[PDB]
Amino acid sequence: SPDDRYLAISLLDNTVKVFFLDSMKFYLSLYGHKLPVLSIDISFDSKMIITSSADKNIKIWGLDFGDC
Amino acid sequence: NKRGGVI
Amino acid sequence: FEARQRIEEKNKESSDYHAKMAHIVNTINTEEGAEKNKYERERKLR
Amino acid sequence: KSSPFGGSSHAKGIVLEKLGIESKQPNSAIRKCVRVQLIKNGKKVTAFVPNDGCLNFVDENDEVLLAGFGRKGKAKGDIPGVRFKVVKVSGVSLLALWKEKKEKPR
Amino acid sequence: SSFEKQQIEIRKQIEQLENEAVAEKKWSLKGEVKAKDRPEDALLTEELEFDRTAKPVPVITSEVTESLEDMIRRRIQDSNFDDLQRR
Amino acid sequence: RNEHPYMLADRFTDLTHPELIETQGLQIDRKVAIYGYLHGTPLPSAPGTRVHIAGVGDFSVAQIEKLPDPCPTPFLIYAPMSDNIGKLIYMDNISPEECIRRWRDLEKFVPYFDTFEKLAKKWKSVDAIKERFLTWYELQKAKISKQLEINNIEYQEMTPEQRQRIEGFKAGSYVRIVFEKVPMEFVKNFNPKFPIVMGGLLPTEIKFGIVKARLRRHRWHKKILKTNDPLVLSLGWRRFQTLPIYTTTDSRTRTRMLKYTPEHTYCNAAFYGPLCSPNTPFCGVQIVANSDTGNGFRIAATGIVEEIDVNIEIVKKLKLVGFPYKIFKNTAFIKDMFSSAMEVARFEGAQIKTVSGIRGEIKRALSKPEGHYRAAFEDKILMSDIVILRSWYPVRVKKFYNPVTSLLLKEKTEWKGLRLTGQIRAAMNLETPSNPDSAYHKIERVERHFN
Amino acid sequence: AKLVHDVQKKQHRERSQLTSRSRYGFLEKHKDYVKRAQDFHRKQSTLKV
Amino acid sequence: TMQRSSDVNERKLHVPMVDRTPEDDPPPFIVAVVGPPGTGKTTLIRSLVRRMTKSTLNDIQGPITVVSGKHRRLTFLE
Amino acid sequence: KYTTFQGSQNFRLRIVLATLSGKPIKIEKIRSGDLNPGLKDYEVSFLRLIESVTNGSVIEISYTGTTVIYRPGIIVGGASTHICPSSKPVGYFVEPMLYLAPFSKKKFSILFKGITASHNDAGIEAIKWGLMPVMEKFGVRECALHTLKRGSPPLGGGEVHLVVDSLIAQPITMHEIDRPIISSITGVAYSTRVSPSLVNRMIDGAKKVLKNLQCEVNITADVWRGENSGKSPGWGITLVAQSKQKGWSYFAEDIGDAGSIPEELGEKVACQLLEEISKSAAVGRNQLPLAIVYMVIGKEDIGRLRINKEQIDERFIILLRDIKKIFNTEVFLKPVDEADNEDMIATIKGIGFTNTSKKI
Ligand SMILES: Nc1nc2c(ncn2[C@@H]2O[C@H](COP(=O)(O)OP(=O)(O)OP(=O)(O)O)[C@@H](O)[C@H]2O)c(=O)[nH]1
Ligand SMILES: [Mg+2]
Repeated sequence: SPDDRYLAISLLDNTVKVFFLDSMKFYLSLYGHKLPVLSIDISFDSKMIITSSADKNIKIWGLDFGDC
Repeated sequence: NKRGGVI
Repeated sequence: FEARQRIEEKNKESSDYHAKMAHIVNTINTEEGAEKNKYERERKLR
Repeated sequence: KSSPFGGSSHAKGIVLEKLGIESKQPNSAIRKCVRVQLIKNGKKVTAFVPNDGCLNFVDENDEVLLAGFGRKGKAKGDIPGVRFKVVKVSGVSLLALWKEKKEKPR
Repeated sequence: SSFEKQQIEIRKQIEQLENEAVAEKKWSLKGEVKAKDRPEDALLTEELEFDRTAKPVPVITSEVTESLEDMIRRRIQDSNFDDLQRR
Repeated sequence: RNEHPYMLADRFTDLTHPELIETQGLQIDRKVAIYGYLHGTPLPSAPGTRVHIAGVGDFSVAQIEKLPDPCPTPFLIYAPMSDNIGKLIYMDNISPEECIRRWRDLEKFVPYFDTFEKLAKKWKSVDAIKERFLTWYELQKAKISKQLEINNIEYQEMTPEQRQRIEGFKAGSYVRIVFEKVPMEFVKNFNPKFPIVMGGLLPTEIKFGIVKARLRRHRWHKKILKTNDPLVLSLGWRRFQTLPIYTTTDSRTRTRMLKYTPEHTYCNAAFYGPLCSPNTPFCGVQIVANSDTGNGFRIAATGIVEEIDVNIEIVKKLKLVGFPYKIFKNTAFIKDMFSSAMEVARFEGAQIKTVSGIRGEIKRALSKPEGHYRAAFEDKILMSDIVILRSWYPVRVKKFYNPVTSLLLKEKTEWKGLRLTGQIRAAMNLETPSNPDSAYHKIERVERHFN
Repeated sequence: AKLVHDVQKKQHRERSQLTSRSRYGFLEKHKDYVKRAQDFHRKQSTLKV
Repeated sequence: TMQRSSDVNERKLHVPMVDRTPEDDPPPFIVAVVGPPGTGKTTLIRSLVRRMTKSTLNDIQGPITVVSGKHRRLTFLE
Repeated sequence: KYTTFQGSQNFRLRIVLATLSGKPIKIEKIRSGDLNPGLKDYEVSFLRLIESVTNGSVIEISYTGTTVIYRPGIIVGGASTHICPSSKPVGYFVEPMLYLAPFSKKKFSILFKGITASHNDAGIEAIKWGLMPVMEKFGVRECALHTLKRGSPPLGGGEVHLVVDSLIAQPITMHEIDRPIISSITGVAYSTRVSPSLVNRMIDGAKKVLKNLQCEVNITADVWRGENSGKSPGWGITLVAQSKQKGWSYFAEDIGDAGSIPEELGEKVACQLLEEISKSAAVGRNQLPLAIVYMVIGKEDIGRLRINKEQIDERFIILLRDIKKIFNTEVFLKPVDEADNEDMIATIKGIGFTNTSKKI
């Protein structure tokens, strides 16, 4: 995160784990692409990730609950 | 059917 | 407008009333006619 | 085994509530019915009171006396199931109440 | 006394509604009121109700025309309509 | 009498102050001790109970003091009027935090907890609560007797609550009561011949409202009972003259007003009055005095209370009758049931019927003959046929309520209230409001031919 | 009369024609109406045939 | 037989209610003397209290509480 | 001139006790020393709720909003709906009706709009599996509470529908003395309109702290799909200890707001459940006020009920003081005879009160 809140990690399992940097306590496992996510960005106040894969669609995800 | 009220 | 509203609520309450009381008379018909026929069944052999 | 309830011809029953208050058609077989608690068994059955005009004597928990009915035909509105008529309420005969000789005490 | 003024106000309402009872009826409690036995047009000011023969014409609203519009949207999207065929 | 705390009064004391009654000069509200013997349910020992004594109205108690009974028994005549934690809760001055701190916020529904981290340190192991985690007639008779014995057993406890402030003057104890606001005329005409009973009101019988009951003309009463015709009800404890109104659910669709009661069956009725429990019966009398007794039976109407509320709505029929003047085939022009274009514009679309029993519908206003308008029917109306518009005008009960208050009179009988309609008419020497066309006649059907 | 009284099944007298509208007398009731209407139906049916 | 018994044992059936009091201090049961006027009342009251306390009175009025037996009393009211 | 109160406290319970006893009430000084004083919006809506439920009840509010009068009337109920303000969820508006409810002329079908759950107030599975069973054992028979659609803070969109139609005369008198054995420990975990991983990692993270406990654990999952999810995303977890041998329940809750780990919230609710069963005996610390109101509003008997010592809090003191200054009923306290734990037993001579609204 740009305000070093937490880090998002993709997997080649079609998912992204949102994962704390202070605590690594596995905040979220947000998924739903069906072909591996291969770009991840985080909003400038750690509120909204933008995830994207080889399914040609980009998904804008609110971080308060991992919603879309 | 009602009689009361709030004032 | 008053005509349409009053005819609607009257049809709604009548369709409720018929089904509700026919429901209760049929359930109290069968849940005692069953044991009445079983009573005449057990009484017929004596 | 000698009767519809044990062996007795009559059994005191506690009236739960009047069945069929809200029937629109007067003198209808849903209207002239009432829930009654058999005491010597302790269970709830439903029973007739003839003449729904004199239904309104018996109201609620008034230890009525419960006799047999005996359908001697095939009446039209007559539902099956019930075979219990009410013969007294709280000690006094409700037939005598209907022809207004006696009085119901409370 | 307090009981005395109690009895005189009781006596007051006694008097007012005994003369109400013996006195003339309202027009609106007596049945069979013609036109000539009323206040002339008291009836708009009445809040009086009755029953009617048949449901009148449904006034066509924006919500009912858009409901049938989305109905025809669904139907002509799916092309599930019913025409005649040749022979 | 099994659900009401009642008491006959056998001894009476008008403990006012004589310098005070000489000071105001015969106007005071005489505070009175009533020395009596209570029966019924236990009397609630907190002073402030509504208690109705008969024939004056209901009061509230002010102080109550039980005495040793003057006519006791083996374990004899008596003729008066003749020859820690609990107090830590309930003491009022201190604050609940002081109560809990010397014993050791409720809009928030969840109970207050502490820091979750030390909670988890407490319940890392769970072994503390691990001990916790491992005929019908005589049936009801046994249940009620078991209730009575645990009642008496847990009444057998520490004295000052279960003997004078938590169970309340248990059953059958000679007590003294002090009322205030007793009017002077009770003491001024205190005849000891007439009894003075009293009974503690429930909370549900102090409020006034409208009671729906099911009446009956009493079977030895010689006269039918009119609507809006005053009679005195003996409902519960009170006796009051009120103005009943008799209704019938016409096939259980409505509650329409009658003019009298039926001759031999139960009919519904409504009246203003004090509230009471449902399923409670009452008698109801006509004229109670002794100047007007005759050889007539006095009890007028008996019956029980169906239910209660504060406002019922009852209607009555009224038939807007009209007259055709111009018929056609299957439609007609009708006249003077209405008077104005705005009236018929209100009543566009209403169903009507004829006295010949055929249906119809009032279609539209006629323009210039401002009363007259146009209606369509099943077939041809004759020129000699009155139309009918069934409608429901709502009537409402009158709020009249005199308790009889018999034992404040000068004479203690000859009580008067509202007289009956027939006798106020006879008193002001009027005549009954008859109607000449309303009277029936020996009708004469003639053999009507056809063309 | 099975379970009813004579005062339950007594009588209901019919009201007569008014005196205001008495020029065209004899208000006709439901039995008079059906007595007229079945005759009119008969005449219309034979006209149709 | 069972015939004369199985119909007469329903006299033991009722509505279950409660009677307000154990054997601690039952009250004087209120006994009322009602008749048409000019017969019975005061003389029957006098005779009953004379038998019940071996002592009559004169011009009795108001409710009078008189014992009757070692159990309980009662109360007379003309 | 009848019964008067100070302080903007305990307000729902004062109004429901006035409506039960039939006595009128003044309450003055509603947060008079405040920067924005007066009666709140949600409690004004609560009074309009009460006025829609009852009939003939009259209420005046101060123009300064710092006092409220209330003469009650009879309760009639009826099939209605109620929009609720977004300051306060539906548990706050359904909990006083949950014990005013079984006494009207008619049934109760009053469905509520708005937010389903919150932190401070009552969740809906909380209300169901922790306040239905105490009432079903007090004497009501058909009380039900369904969810048409859930909601979540702070956008809501939740629809909740209670019905009661066992209109009894009065509750029976409870006699519970022992320490009730727990027969099972169940619970449910719901998620409104987020991913379905949250529920399973709530359930396992909860049940890891009581897998060592011997008793049988059963937590049921429910996601909430589609339009029924409502208008805000959220999730929550409900734990209920069931005593089926006599039918009691304990319960503990939470919802998880933004920035909260579901594993940690699951074990947090399970540790608060352990907290409550430590502090509790035969009733929950939040099941307590409804229970003692029922035992004071039942029949003219002695109702006895056993509680452990830590139930007695400032809420208990203020509830007893309020119930005295409505209808002056002292509670006697029986210390149990085996007193290594000083367990009190509330015995109250109940009033012989009954509803007088029924069609009979
Ligand atoms: N013939 C006859 N007269 C009786 C009898 N008993 C009482 N009386 C008469 O009744 C008269 C009135 O006394 P009570 O009968 O006690 O009067 P009461 O019954 O109290 O009725 P009130 O005087 O109205 O209060 C007495 O003077 C007797 O003459 C009786 O048994 N036979
Ligand atoms: Mg005498």
